[PDB]
Amino acid sequence: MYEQLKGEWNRKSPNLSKCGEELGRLKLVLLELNFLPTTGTKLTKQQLILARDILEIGAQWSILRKDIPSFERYMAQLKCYYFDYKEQLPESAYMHQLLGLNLLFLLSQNRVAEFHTELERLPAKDIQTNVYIKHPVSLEQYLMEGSYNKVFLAKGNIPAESYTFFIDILLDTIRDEIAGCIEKAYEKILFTEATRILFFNTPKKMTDYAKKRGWVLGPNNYYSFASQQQKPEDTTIPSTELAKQVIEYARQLEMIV
Amino acid sequence: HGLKGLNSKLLDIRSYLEKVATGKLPINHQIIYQLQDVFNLLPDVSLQEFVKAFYLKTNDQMVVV
Amino acid sequence: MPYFLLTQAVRTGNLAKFNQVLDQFGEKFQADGTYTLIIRLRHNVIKTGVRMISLSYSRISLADIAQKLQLDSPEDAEFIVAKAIRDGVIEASINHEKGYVQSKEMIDIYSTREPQLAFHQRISFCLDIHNMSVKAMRFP
Repeated sequence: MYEQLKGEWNRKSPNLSKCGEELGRLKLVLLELNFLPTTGTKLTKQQLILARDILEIGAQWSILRKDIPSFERYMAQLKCYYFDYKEQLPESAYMHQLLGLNLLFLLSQNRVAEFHTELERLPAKDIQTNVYIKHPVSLEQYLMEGSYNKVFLAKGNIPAESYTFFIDILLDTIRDEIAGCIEKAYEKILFTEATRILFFNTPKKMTDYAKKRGWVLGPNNYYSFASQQQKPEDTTIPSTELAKQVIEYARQLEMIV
Repeated sequence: HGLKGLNSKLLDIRSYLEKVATGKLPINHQIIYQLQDVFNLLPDVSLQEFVKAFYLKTNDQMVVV
Repeated sequence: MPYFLLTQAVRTGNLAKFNQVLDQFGEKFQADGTYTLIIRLRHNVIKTGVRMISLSYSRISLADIAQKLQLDSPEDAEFIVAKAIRDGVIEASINHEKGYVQSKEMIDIYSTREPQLAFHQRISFCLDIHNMSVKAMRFP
């Protein structure tokens, strides 16, 4: 009870032992009573201050330890605790960047339909203030029109911690779209098109795509193979299904007598 | 039953060039090349068959629809 | 008065007027339950004209389309047209060799089985009215 509030978080967190103790702290809290009814009772809202705070510190530990399924696991239950039905609940000041962690994460795995339907819950924090939520929606605005490069240039400006586990997957799922645009049957380009389209004057990334894909620098020339289909068509070969399609016409005219 | 006799005539001409080509009875020569031009007379599918068929299947279809 | 003057600015390439509409009529937009337009309609501010050009022209130079879409750079004109075709705004294509954005094939929408598809939809609905009518008509 009242177990290790700021033991190995405020200074440094390289440990997994207190992560097992936070697991034991999860065993203590979710065996206190419950969180399901929440009828009144500010006294049982007292541990609701505690339970949200210890999952905030579990969320900070989850992104620090580079863990994908568990980060959304704790964040959902955090969102379930802002799904409180009887919400007196004085404002825990970590909420807005906590949503911005999820809002940037769920942009990164291309849940764009889930991106915009999450944005409904904020009345005026999107526009008036709150750079933590303003950063992904300005980012998602930059993905809209034509603006790839402003994403890669405004990477180096974060109000919070560096968001590194989000943005590198986020840029990597932009690189394959540029790749999937340039992996077409348009045959050959040069290394300067790699700098313009792909990115990066002479990187290790040109060695990356040399070993992952082809695109090998020959006599100052990249070779992308033809991704062109063959199109074997007769299109009278819908002859059985077309002869079938005529039959249920005359069937449905008749047969009800 | 117009088509049930199509293979019925064909199952007879099936069995003839089974039992004459297998090696039982002496071959006629007249019936062989008189069968040969049949196989070099069936139509095939082409682009001229293609665009024409949907030109007039649609035209038959419009009256129904 | 808001929405007609809204699409008045959308069809034009103007934005300082468009933000003037937002400051003028944001209260009604917030009252109508449509906060979300400002994040999603600024997308189609550039996508309206590039659909308009690809409907008008047939084989455009991407150098020329930058001034016509006032894009102020010929090099990202590959990227917007790449976003248009990957998302399927126009069925055109780019020659990444000398600036071509060439359009589709010749119109062949009568001798390529497509009139049969619409004709099957109208069979399957019209005689479906017939069978539903005959059952519904005779109760006694």
